[PDB]
Amino acid sequence: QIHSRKMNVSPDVNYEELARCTDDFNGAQCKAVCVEAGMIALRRGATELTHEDYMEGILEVQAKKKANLQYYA
Amino acid sequence: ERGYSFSLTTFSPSGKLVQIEYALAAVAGGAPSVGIKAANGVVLATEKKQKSILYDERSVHKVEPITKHIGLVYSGMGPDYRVLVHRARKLAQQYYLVYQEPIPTAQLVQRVASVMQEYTQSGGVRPFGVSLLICGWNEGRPYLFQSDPSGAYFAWKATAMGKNYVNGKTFLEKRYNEDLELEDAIHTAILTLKESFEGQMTEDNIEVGICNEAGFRRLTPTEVKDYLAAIA
Amino acid sequence: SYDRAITVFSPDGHLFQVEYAQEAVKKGSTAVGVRGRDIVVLGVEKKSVAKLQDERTVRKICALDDNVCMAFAGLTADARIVINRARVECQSHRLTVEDPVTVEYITRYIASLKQRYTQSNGRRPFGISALIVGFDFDGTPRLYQTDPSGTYHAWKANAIGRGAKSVREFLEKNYTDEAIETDDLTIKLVIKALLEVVQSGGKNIELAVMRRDQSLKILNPEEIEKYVAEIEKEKEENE
Amino acid sequence: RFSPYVFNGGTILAIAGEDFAIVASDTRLSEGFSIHTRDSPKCYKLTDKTVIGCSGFHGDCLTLTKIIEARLKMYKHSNNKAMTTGAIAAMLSTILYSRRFFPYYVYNIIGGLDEEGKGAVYSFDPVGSYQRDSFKAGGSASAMLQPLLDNQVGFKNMQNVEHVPLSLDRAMRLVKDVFISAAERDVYTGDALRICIVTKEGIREETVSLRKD
Amino acid sequence: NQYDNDVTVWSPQGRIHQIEYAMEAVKQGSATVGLKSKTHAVLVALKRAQSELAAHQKKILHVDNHIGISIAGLTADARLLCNFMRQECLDSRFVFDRPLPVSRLVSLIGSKTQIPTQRYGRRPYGVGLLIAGYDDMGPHIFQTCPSANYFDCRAMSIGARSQSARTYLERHMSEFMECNLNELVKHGLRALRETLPAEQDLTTKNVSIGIVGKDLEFTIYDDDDVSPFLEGLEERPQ
Amino acid sequence: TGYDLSASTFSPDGRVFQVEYAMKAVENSSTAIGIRCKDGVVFGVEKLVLSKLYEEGSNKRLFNVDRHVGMAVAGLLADARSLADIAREEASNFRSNFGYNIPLKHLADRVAMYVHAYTLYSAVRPFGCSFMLGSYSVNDGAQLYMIDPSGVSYGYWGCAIGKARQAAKTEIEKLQMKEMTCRDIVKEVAKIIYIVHDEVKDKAFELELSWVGELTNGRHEIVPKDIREEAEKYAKESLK
Amino acid sequence: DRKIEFSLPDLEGRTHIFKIHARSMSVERDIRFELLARLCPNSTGAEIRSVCTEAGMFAIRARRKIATEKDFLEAVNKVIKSYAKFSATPRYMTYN
Amino acid sequence: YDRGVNTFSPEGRLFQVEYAIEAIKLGSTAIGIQTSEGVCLAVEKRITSPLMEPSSIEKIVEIDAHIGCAMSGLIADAKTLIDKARVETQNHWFTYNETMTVESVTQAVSNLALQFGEEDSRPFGVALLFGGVDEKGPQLFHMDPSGTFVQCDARAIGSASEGAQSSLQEVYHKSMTLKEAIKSSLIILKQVMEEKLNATNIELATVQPGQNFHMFTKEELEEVIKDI
Repeated sequence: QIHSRKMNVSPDVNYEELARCTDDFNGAQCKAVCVEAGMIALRRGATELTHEDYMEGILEVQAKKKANLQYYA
Repeated sequence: ERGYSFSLTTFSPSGKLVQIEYALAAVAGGAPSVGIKAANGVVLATEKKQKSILYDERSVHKVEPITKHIGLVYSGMGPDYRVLVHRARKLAQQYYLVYQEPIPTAQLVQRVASVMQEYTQSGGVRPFGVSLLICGWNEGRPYLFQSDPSGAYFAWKATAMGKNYVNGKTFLEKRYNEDLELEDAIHTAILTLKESFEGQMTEDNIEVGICNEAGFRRLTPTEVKDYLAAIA
Repeated sequence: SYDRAITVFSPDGHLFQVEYAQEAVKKGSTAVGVRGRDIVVLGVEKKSVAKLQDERTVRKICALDDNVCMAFAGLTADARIVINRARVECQSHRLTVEDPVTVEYITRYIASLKQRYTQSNGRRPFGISALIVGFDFDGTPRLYQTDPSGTYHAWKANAIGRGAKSVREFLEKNYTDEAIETDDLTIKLVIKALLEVVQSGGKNIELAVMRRDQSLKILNPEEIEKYVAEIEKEKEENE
Repeated sequence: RFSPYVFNGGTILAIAGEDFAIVASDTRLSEGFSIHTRDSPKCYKLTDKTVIGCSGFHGDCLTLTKIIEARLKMYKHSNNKAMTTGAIAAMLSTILYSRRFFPYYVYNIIGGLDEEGKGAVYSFDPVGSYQRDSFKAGGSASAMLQPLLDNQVGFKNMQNVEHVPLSLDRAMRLVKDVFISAAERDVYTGDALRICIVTKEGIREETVSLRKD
Repeated sequence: NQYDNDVTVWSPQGRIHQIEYAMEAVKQGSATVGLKSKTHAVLVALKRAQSELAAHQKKILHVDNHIGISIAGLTADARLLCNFMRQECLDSRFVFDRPLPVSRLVSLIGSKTQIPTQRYGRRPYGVGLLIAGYDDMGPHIFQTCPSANYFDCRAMSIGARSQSARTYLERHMSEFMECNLNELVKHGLRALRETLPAEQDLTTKNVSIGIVGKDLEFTIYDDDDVSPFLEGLEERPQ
Repeated sequence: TGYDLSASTFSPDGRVFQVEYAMKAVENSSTAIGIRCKDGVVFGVEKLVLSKLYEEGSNKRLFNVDRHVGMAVAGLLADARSLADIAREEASNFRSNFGYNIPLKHLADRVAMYVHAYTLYSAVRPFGCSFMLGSYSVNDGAQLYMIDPSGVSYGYWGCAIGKARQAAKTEIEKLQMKEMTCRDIVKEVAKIIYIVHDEVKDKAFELELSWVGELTNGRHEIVPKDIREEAEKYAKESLK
Repeated sequence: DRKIEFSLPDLEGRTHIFKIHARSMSVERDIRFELLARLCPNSTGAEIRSVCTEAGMFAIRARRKIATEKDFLEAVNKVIKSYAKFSATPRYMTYN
Repeated sequence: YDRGVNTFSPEGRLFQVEYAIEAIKLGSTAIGIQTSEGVCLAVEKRITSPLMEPSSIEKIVEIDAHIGCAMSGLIADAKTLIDKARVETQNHWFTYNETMTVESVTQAVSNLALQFGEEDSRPFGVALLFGGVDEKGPQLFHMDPSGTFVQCDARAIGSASEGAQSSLQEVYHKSMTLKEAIKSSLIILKQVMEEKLNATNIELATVQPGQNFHMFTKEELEEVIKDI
């Protein structure tokens, strides 16, 4: 909420949802979700911030590895 | 539970069993002792110092009988000794229940040595850290055998184990011959214990047992004090 | 019970103990086998003896049944216990179904034993490969090989051991149909292979044949020198 | 000494219809010289299209019934569908053979439909053998019941007897007559007649009183 | 590091990363939502596939007449605990001749799965079982975890991108103890429509719904019969 | 490093870090308190509400071993209820073998030996649980035992485990348990956890109280609703 | 901040690496690279470069000026399968 | 340096099962197509030597008169699963006097697919296609080294698997027939295989609602080749 201040933030945010789906982080990673969502918003070229920008920023800050995992559930 | 099921002792690239090599050093750090056979029976003598005056020397013992005619001592660590002592105590009984005869000392040494070699090859255990001296006058002639942590054995005329045995074997080489007596082996045994003993050799710094044609027995500090008396 | 997995998968999908065991086969002595239409023939090379010592015990060719002969390579110790279990199994076939054992069946037994032997716990895989030659019922002689993974695999001719790919190149570069015309011509092809292999000046080769109806027969080193003599003679006039 | 077996009476009956099946039994549970109860049916709706009858030792009938009802759900959860009649007979034959050296003291008749809307009767020994039949009686008075159905149903021993197939109502009055005729002579024939009818549409039940000696 | 290899090893913080990695596999699977009314328990699944010619992977499994589950993770351990589940139903049905209480079942599941989470060389189970059932106390919605800490609830959601569905359940959970199946099920469909990409939602082959009813056996509804339920919903707002 | 992996390897100064790590995991469990009164034992558990979607009465951290023996736990819930299973089975062995109810001194001995059994091997881990045991006897009064993760038990006039252990037990000793008949023990035991786990740390909590004594006729049961509503009536006098 | 993974290419990145290192050498025209990328499941661009630069040497073996598909096959078994004893990759896949 | 055999990934899945997923890519390619007229199936042989007899190796092996199989990757391990499949069907017929359905066979093997451990040793390097005709008509199933099985309609497994699936989704539809399924399959095989296609590189087998399981031989096979 603090580092999401100086950006074009549409009322699409649910900081309770974001902080609840993101445990085990610090202030650096929580700021990092804000800045990476800020870059992905420029990647799609939009001007304001939406919820899924933060949701993808979660994936980038988590920084997973891909190996073809679709064969579950 | 269950053990580990793998032996923790392999061959070196130099081809050496490193844990047995360390166990020999642990035997070499043990208390010194010696044993001599001479023409009527075997004399075993050890060196037993209490760490302080608070102990009871009459409680524990180094000289241990195995049967009517076999005694045994060691040069090494404490708790590993008593276990295989009790094992040998069993093995003489499993001989005697079959054959109704006291066991030949060599036949005892076969089974004890097989226990030690089986134990140093079996999975997930450290080997033993003692070496033994075994005495007995079976079929008239006395016998004197020495084991090792590796599980081999030998037929020594007279030898010494523990500390400074490399000096004690030279002293026994310059000391002993074929023709002696039991009390002579007592006197040179007190001499070779005095080669590396402490300043005072009282009746309880040592422990001496003997074999005869009458069989194995163990001395008391009265005549042991009379043996340290008129000695050196 | 020593329960420990040994054969595990590599991070790129390989079985390290298997491919090391194939190297242990790959340093073994070279053995060559072909098949004829009426008489089969196979022989090992590189006896490497002291040239003054007995060797019936070092014979790396045995039989499982009357119609089943078998050679191998690799390390000698693991082979003969597989041979013994093969003898128990092929005998047990006759305790069951009355026919003699077909070579395809016995190779499925050996390879099928070998794979689950790699699948078990606390076991290094076998370090042998074997060539198994049998002339079955109705006179259809054939052969198979055995990878240490346990993949049975038929051939018209094959050669394993140390220095085997070049020998295989000699066999494809020399094998025809009219080379399998005469039996002694096929034996001349085998001696042309082991002579085309690694030295073995008579004293290291050990060939054994089967006429698809007899038992195995081993020639003494007189037809070795005779067939090598006519081989070097035919090469001499051919030169 | 301790005997493990005792006899409990009971008598069951099944007739394979053309597009139906009829399973009937009395409702007396008794042993020795006394009566335990006057209400103990032997009809057991397994599926919508399968009804089993079980006579003999009663505790083994109960245990066997519950084991069967377990293995149906085992088949269904393993195979996403219900059993068929011949599959039930094929399983239960192995179940009866599975205690060959300590047998159940149980007679069994399975009635039900095929996959084609026809009746099927499978009668069991206490060991596990069977065959497909048109009509079988089991229990105490089965020796009374079989030859009458051989005459009427099987058309045996009759000269110039035409062969009409069995209609449902003629089967009903046949059963209702023949259990009274067995009831007049057997002591184990009960006091009420449970009748179960398998159709192509469901299971019908009917209870008819008997005499009560 | 080195504190991340075996189940036996405790972290210096005291959090076993083997169990923490077992919590990932339930997050890898697809999403599904369970909930309950006063008298009914409904769980809704979201199928996936690999190719368009391949069939969709089912998730709802019929356990008993009054017990149904949903899975998230690997199908081998799912069937492994499923066969144990059916077994523990039918054996007690064989003994006591009665249905089995759901909490008493789930206690046996946690005691079952706790055992390989303590020994040596023994994995935990990767599964996310949402359990709907009937005691005499009506509907019960239970969720599991690989740490074998089962949770009673009234509505939950597990799988990839489930938190938005949890927010929908929070901002509409007051209605759930009043409405019947016909709008309750599509309330659950309003939960599952949230967790999706912005173009495809509910194309009648990616979804399955199971209902146990206060006089109704637990029935699985697949593709065709979903379409009476799937109709009558609002379009996706944008 | 490397000296802190097995439960069979000592430290170079001679201890076990694994047991200390499992003890460190106890202080992330919330709070379990319990004191005995003059004529009975009262347990107290505060219970964090994680989400609204949970049903009330879920996942209770308060167990019931025998008709009289009660258990309150703090740790991993699965291992805790596992210990409740083997302890309950153990009391079933006692009554099944000897014909009467097990005393707390024997019961905590058997459970503590079973916990100590998992402190020796590389094959198993120690438990990540600590818990309290207490019950009433008409021939032996009331008992109160507590078991650490290592397997050491003691008698107590009161004990407290969870996050705010010292910040809980600091206020317990202000009471006078030697004379109070647990009637007011309910209110004070309620208050000493009312003064902890602030709204900064917790969103909302849940009171969970247990209760045993000869007022409960020796049998163990939960508190009635009206009495804990008098405790929640006694809640908001702590704001002064 | 950024934590870029570098993995092995799937198939098409490998074929593109063949098109990079193989665009500038005298070859038979009608060969296909996709077969070679099928023959190299787990391989780096360095290894692929050693395949191209090795198969050119197979063209320089006898007296040819343009390499062939079977020259590529003589590169693949050597570089992949004959040098497959060392291979340098698998303990670095788990980075240990 | 060496972890356990049952260790989860930091990403979460495993190590060795995923390595087995990597392992099946080296196997020869195999294509099966489910068709309402009947399921066809095809595979190559990866012929190495002229001295090698071709018909000794195979990938098609049947289980019943209506259940055939196809394998890839490691081969020597597959015969265990084939054996358990055959024995399982004979148990089901022995106890129920009917045919076990194809999907139930598939889950019967898939339960066996993940059972290794450190008591009483490794996953399997196979990838299986099951051709079958049950009472619901034609069937086709594809299982995993992880045991995850699913119904497919036109599945391609092997080294060229993704290219054959990519070139296969564009040509498959619902109203296919058997002859165009076979010829359309062998066109893709002719694209993806290494050597020149003949009557010895490949082999086929079909299953029908009418007749039983049938495998083609070198007489009825080359007509499709000359009529490719």
